[PDB]
Parts: sequence; C-alpha cells; structure tokens
Amino acid sequence: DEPWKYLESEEYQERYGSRPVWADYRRNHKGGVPPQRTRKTCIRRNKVVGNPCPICRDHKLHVDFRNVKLLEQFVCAHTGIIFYAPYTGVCVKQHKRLTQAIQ
Amino acid sequence: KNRAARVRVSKGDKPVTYEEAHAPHYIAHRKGWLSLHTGNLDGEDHAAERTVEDVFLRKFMWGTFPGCLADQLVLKRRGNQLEICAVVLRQLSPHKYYFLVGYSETLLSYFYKCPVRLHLQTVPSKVVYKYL
Amino acid sequence: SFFTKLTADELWKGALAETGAGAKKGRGKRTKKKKRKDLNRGQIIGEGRYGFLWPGLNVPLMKNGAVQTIAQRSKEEQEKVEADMIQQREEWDRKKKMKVKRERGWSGNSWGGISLGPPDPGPCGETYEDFDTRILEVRNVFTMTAKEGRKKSIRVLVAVGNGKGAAGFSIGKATDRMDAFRKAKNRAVHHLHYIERYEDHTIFHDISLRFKRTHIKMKKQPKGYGLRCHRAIITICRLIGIKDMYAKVSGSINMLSLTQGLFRGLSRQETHQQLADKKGLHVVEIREECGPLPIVVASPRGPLRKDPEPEDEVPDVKLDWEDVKTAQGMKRSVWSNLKRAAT
Amino acid sequence: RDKHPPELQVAFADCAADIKSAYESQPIRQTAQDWPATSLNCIAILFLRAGRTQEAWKMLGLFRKHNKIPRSELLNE
Amino acid sequence: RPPRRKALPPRTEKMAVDQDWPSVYPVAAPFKPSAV
Amino acid sequence: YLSGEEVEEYECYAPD
Amino acid sequence: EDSTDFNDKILNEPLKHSDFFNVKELFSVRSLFDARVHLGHKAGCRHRFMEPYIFGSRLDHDIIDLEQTATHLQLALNFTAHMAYRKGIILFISRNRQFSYLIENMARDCGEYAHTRYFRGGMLTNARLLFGPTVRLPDLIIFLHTLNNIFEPHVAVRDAAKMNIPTVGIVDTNCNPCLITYPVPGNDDSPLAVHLYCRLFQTAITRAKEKRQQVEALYRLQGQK
RNA sequence: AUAUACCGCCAUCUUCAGCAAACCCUGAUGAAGGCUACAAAGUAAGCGCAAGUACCCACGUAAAGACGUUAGGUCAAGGUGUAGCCC
Ligand SMILES: [K+]
Ligand SMILES: [K+]
Ligand SMILES: [K+]
Ligand SMILES: [Mg+2]
Ligand SMILES: [Mg+2]
Ligand SMILES: [Mg+2]
Ligand SMILES: [Mg+2]
Ligand SMILES: [Mg+2]
Ligand SMILES: [Mg+2]
Ligand SMILES: [Mg+2]
Ligand SMILES: [Mg+2]
Ligand SMILES: [Zn+2]
Repeated sequence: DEPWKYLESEEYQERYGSRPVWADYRRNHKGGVPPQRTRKTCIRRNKVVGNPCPICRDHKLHVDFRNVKLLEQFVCAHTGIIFYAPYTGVCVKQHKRLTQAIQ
Repeated sequence: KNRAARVRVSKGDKPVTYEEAHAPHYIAHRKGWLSLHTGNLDGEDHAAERTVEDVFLRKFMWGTFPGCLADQLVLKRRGNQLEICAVVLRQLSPHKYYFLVGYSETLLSYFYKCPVRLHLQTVPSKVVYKYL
Repeated sequence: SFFTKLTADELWKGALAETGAGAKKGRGKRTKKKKRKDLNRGQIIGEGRYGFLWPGLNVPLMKNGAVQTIAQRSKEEQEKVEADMIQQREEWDRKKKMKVKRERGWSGNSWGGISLGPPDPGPCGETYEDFDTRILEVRNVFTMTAKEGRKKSIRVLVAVGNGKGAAGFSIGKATDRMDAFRKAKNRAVHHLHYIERYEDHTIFHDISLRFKRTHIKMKKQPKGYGLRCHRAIITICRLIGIKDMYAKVSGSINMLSLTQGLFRGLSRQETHQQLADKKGLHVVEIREECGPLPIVVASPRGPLRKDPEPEDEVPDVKLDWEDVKTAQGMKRSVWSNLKRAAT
Repeated sequence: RDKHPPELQVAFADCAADIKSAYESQPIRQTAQDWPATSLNCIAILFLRAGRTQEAWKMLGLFRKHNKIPRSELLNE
Repeated sequence: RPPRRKALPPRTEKMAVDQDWPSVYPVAAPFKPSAV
Repeated sequence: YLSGEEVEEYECYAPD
Repeated sequence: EDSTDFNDKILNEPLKHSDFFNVKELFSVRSLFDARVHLGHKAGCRHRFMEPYIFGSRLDHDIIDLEQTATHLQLALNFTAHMAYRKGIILFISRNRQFSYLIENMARDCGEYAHTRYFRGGMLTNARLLFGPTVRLPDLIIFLHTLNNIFEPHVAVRDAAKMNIPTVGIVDTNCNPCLITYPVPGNDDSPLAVHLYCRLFQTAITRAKEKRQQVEALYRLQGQK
C-alpha cells in the first residue's frame, strides 16, 4: 500500500545500504559476452528461478510510479536514460514494469 | 639416510621439546634415559619384565590422561617402589587430576603388586626447546 | 594385541600419506582425499559405553553437600546420551559443511579479479585498510632443475589501490600460491603510483601508447559512460578510482605488459593546470549540455600571455583509422556497443 | 583511614588498584557489579594521596553510574 | 563466566635463606621446581 | 577457496 | 595551544628567510677557484647531463663554470643547514679512499654520520631487517663522490631516491646528476677541492645546530617571563 | 592385492657441502639473476658440515651426515589407507 516506506526502513538499509538494489547482482551465463536479452521472467507460475533478478529476489520491492526512490535507481542520473535490462540484470518482465512506472 | 627417532627439519614452525630434538646418538651424551632400573646392569635379572611394564605404563598413562601429558614419562624404580613422574598441562580441573591420580595409583598398585606413586608437574604450555 | 596399538598421530600420518613420492612431485592427485579428523574432540574424560557416573570425573563430586557414590545410567538414559553424541557429531559436520561462498572472478575457475583484501600491516604499526587488492594473473611456472627435474612454482600479479588515485602493482613468486599472494600484495603497496583524475571520475585526455608489443588506446569519457575496457583494465580502474573510460587493447594481450603499460600511460597524463602553466593560457571547457557557456577549468598561476595561440589552419596530428572509421559510420562490428552488465 | 608517609601511601595505592581489579572482574559479573560506597570512596582517596590523580578523576564517573554517594573527605581532597 | 584457574606462586618465594631444608625434602622425591 | 575457507583471559586463585 | 607557537617561531620562521644561516659568506668564486673546483675530467669522460654545468674544454680538459657552482653550492649548503637545524640525520657517503679518513673525521666533528666503506646491498632499502624495525634512516645524504671505484654511480644514489631521501652531491664532469636532488658541479678529485667541501658542509652543519640551540634557549627564557 | 596410498626403519650419491624460510635489489616489474676485499646488491634465521662428545690424546677410528635423487627396499617386523575373502 505504501511501497516508498520500505526504502526508508532499517531492513532496507541493512540489505542494500546506499547502493542500488542491483549493485551486487550478477548474471550467470556462458562466455564473456552475456546474452543481449535478460531472462523473460524470474517468477514462473508462482515459482522463483534459482538466481532471481534484483526486483524478483526481494518481494518487498514494489515497482510503482509512486515509489520514485526505487525508480531512480534504474535511470542514469547524468543522462536521464533508462538502463537497458542487461545493465542491471532485471528480467524482461520487470524491466517493462519499471519502464512504464518511470514514464 | 637415518630415520630412527629423528624429527626432520621443516619451515621453522614445528615446536619440538628437548627430548624430541635429540636423535638416538645423543642418548647418554645430551639426553638421559626415560626409565631407570637395575635390570639392564651387568649381572642383573628381569630386564624383560621391567621393559614390558614400562611399555604398558606409558600407554596406560597416555590414555588415562588424554591430551594432558606435555612430555614423555619418567619412570623410576627404587626397591619395590615405582615412581611415575609426568609433566602435564593446566587445562583439566584440579578435581579431575586428583581423581585420576588416585585412580591410576590404586589400579597400578594392584596390577603390578607394588606401591606405585604418581608425581605430576603442571606447565601452562608445552615447553619448546626449538622450532624446527 | 594391546601392545600393537599406536597413537592417533601415528595412525593419521600413515593413513593420510602426505609424505612420499606421491606427494613429492604431486605424482598422486586427490579428487578423493583422506581428511584428518580429531577423534578426541567431543570426547569427555570418564564417559564410556557402560554409562557409569564417576564422582569427580564426569559428574559433580558433591551433590546436596554430600559426596556422590558410584552410579550407572539406565539403559534408556544411556541410549539418549549415545544418540545425542551422534546428533552433536552430525551438527559439527554440518557446521563445517556450512561455509560462506566467496564471489568469483572474471570466470568461475579464474583467479583474475578476485579480491585478496588489504595489504598486511607493516612492522611499525603501519596499516593499509584503505587499500584493496585484486589479482590480475596466477600462473604455474615450471622450472627444470639439475637434480629434481620439473618443479612447480607460482607467479602472481596483483594490483592494489585505495580508489582515490593511488594504485600500484607487483609480481609475487613462491612455491605456494598463498605465499605469492602475500609477497605481491605487500610489495605493491610500496610501489604506488599516483594517477590524476579529471573531476575524480575519468582521465584528463585521450591516452594512446605502446608498451613493448601491447598497444593501449584510452579515451576520456563523460559521467555515466562507465568502464568499457579490458576486464583487467576494469579491475585496475576501480582500484585507481576511474569510473568512466573507454579503452582498447591491441597487439599482444600480455597481462604484465598491459598492467605496466597501463600504469605508465596513466602516470604520464598532463592535467589541465599543467597545460595552463606550460602555455600560460586559460583552459576553457566547452560542453554541449551547457551550450556556448565557456567554463574556465584552469588558469596559469604565472603571468598570462597576451599573444593568441597560433591557429594552424590544418593540424599535423596523426589519426587512428579505427576512430575515424567509427565517426564515418564505416566501422561494422557485431561485437561493438553490445549490452553488458554495469561495470 | 588516615594519611601516611609517601612511601606507605604509594604501597596502599598498588593494593587498592589490585582490589579495584577484583571488584571489576568478580565472578558475579553476570549479576550487576555491587560496588559498595565505602569501597569507592576509599579507593579514590588512596589514588589522590598517592599522586595518581588521573586514576582518581576517571573513577568519579562510577559514583554516578552506580548512584553511590560521594564522601565529604573525597570531595575536599 | 568462571575464571580459569591461576597457578599459585612457587612456594620457593616464601622460603627463608636460613630455613631447615631437610624438612622440605625429607625423603627421596622427584625434582620439584616449585619446591627447590 | 571459492567454496570458502573455514578452519574455525582473567585468572583466579581458587576459581568457581 | 603552545605547540603551534613553538613550530611557528622555531620550525617555520627559518623557512621565511632567503639565507637564514648566511651560508653565502662561507665561499666565493675566488675561494672555489683557488681550491681547483673548476677542474673537470677530460672531454672523453664527459657525461652528457653534465654539459649544462660545463664552461668549456681547455685543451680537451673540461672546465666547470664556477658561476653555476656558486649558485648550486648556495642551494646545497642552505638545504643542508636547514636539515641540520631541524635535527635531521645527515649521512656522508664517498667511496674515494684517498679521503675516507678525512670524511669520517668531518662527520664525527660535526655530529653527523659517514659511510665511506663498501656499501652492502640493501642498507637503505632493507634497513629494518639489517638494523631493526625501529631504525631511523637518514634525512639527508651528502655525496662528496657520486661514483664508486668502478666508475659507476654509487648504489646509494638510486637507493636514496627509492627511500625518498634528498641527496646533496658533488658531481664532476663524468658523473650523472639526474637523481641527485641538490647537485653541485665541482672537482671531486683534487685534495684542495674535497677539503674545501668538508669545511663548508662541516661549518654549515655546525652553525645550524648552534642556531637551533640559541633560538630554543631564547624561546624558553621568554616563555617563563 | 597394492611399497605406484603410506607410517615405521633403511639403501644410494655421502670417500658430498650444501639446503633454505622471511626480506631486499637487477632485468622496462619477461622466463630469469643477484660475485669482485684496493670489493661492483645482497642480508639471511633455521638445518647440514663444523664444533662438541664416545674410544687410548688435540691424532685416528667411530658416530654424525641436511635438502634432494633412484614412485630405490620392505604391506611377510608391527601398524595402516584403498580394494578383496567371510562354510
Ligand atoms: K619408502
Ligand atoms: K606392513
Ligand atoms: K595393506
Ligand atoms: Mg648409513
Ligand atoms: Mg563454473
Ligand atoms: Mg672526478
Ligand atoms: Mg618406494
Ligand atoms: Mg678427532
Ligand atoms: Mg660410519
Ligand atoms: Mg660432525
Ligand atoms: Mg618401486
Ligand atoms: Zn526478475
């Protein structure tokens, strides 16, 4: 109901600190060059994949147009462009929700 | 190359006691004997029995005071008295050391049919002669 | 026979077989290895199968102000003790089994990119907590010896830095890989370069140099560009504190040549203040995001020249065909400008 | 109880320090440390008379922490 | 937490230089550093 | 190494 | 409260004067000329980095420009005096055995240190091992001869820079001054030249130590009252 | 069964004198290398040699003799990992 509160809580500060929620996430892939698209979705029929993306791995992070402090983490502060999904590692499902919430 | 009772050189991190650091050729030169009795003197008897008793007493005390012995046992025989002198650590509570002294002295006195006394010297840590 | 029994140390030294022609030259490999276990660890003096309770050894000596007598646990009461020791034994095995996973490097089996922590504190109460260490190369070097044949040593290359311009690198050599880590990281802290950074995020100008056969071309970039450089350069740049740079490595891709070639080029970069002092002119930065506003970044400390810099109609500067081919849209590569994780 | 020559006063301060350590490292430490009022007043006075003023000034905090009334003699010294 | 047991000072430090030594070692006994 | 490496005072007369 | 005034009246005050110790009165171009300081090696021995400091070649014998030596010597003596004033450890180094005894006596007389013997590998770069972890290294190394006996640079020149120690050095026409902090072009062979250098450095060092005591004493007397 | 899993105890060079942790420096911070005494980058704990001790001497003879080499010898001294047998 109030998604912006999670980012102001002590639980959030202990898990992420002042870095973005996607800072410590790493994609598992063969080769040095990753696939040009991230996985379609990390939640499939209510089951979570082994390496869920920064959004899907924390169920308290809610992609909502009012939780602007979370959305800012997926926009470049210097250029204002929205990071493509391989940049942060979010699945295609959550990247679309972020792009719509940002707009 | 000779191997018998020789702690081999390492990286300088292995602590050895005075006894362990001296190979067999130093026996009677730099280090003494760990058991003293008359069985190995010229014209004396019963060396075999004294030797078996010593091997048992060393194993018995190793397992009776597990992890407590900080050096080899010194076994002394005078007449029919058997004195066991052991250097032990200061980890076990004093009550347990008194129990095991009473238990060991009594059990060994009935086993070998002689008055047996156990003398414990405690050290805070194993005494290091050198680091090989 | 009681007299044929040995001590635990003797039994493990034999069973483990750590000394021998197998372990001399690594003639034997160990996918399955006997692991030493301390069998006296959870054992209490006085506790045996029969479950006797000896006053003063395994149970308290006095109970209710009176000396306890010899007693024996009931068959049921002893089964619980035995079961509890087995569970305590599996719990200990599980506590050791639960070991924190460490992050990987450039690849799962690669040492490159792995952090080794800060250099060790010096003898005179010196500390380097502000410095981070990264591995760049771990090699097995094989030396043919007069009497011992092929021997195996480790050569390590590590870089250190505090993220604020101070960084260095050193080679470490030892028979053991962890001693090489200590030598390299401790030596590197005494060979630190200072690297000047423009606005504490990028280099002051494009740097193109060759070290031996390794060519490195670096480009100054604006904020938000990130580190789009050879993975080794990315590792080093995080130690120096550069956030935004493009680099291309050509010719031989030799890690050592690349490391010292990179440090040579970054330590010989002229800052804007040096340019103003050298030429006695203002340095004016024009940013397209700020339009025509002239931003003076550096002014000469000494007198200011009155004669304009000569305007050569055409500069006699040498150009890189790769840079020109890109600006003309004639550069076609499926691998350029690919989407990658944040670096 | 009374002041003494400097040689004796120094010796009494080496013991008072050792007693202070006993109060600090009691085996009842699991329970709140009981620092009697007389003990705190005497230990502080012995430090002053010995010249270990630095140690005496530090101890004044323990009067407030444990809420123990300071003695008149200690305040005057 | 119970304090670890502290070994007492060697009782040699309580011996006077004009004592009756035969009372210290009355009969054959092993060498005792704390007593000699 | 990447799996993890986990090999993992006061004294008194007459203590209690 | 009282430390800032100390460091300001004693440590920072000398650094506000161009010649606080008046070391220019110790020498002149004539005094240097009489000591044969201008005499350099033959042109065939010339080092290319010493060409700036050479006046010319007189019949294939290089002549050192004493006008430059005078300015370089002024800087070197001024630095040396300031380091003695600050109670820095000054180490004299030379491998020329003709002057080993002279140099060792000059060091003892001024209250400083001399190393004129074979220089063992790592005296500076490995001092903690050789001397101990608390060993204090020199704050200034003065070379009266920058070359060893095989006509190569003294190892301490390279190792002094590694340890961030400033170096004063007499550099003849066959020497390399690149790594010497305060080079002084001058003759290092003639007994008259070397003797002159020892008098100047000995005097500069001794004067600075007496100046340090005078200021401290005055600063204390005024402090009480 | 496996000495080609080993402990233990040994052969061999050895009728040798070298090995070597921790540092330092050179080679552009390459694999590598590091001595000069009128000395030029090495310092080196520890082990060995040596010293000392045994025998009739300070002589000789013993004893000692590191690291490493030959997956040297020995599972049959004893112990023991692994595999195998259990009417
Ligand atoms: K063998
Ligand atoms: K066997
Ligand atoms: K077997
Ligand atoms: Mg032999
Ligand atoms: Mg993998
Ligand atoms: Mg000359
Ligand atoms: Mg074999
Ligand atoms: Mg002889
Ligand atoms: Mg022989
Ligand atoms: Mg010998
Ligand atoms: Mg074979
Ligand atoms: Zn997802």
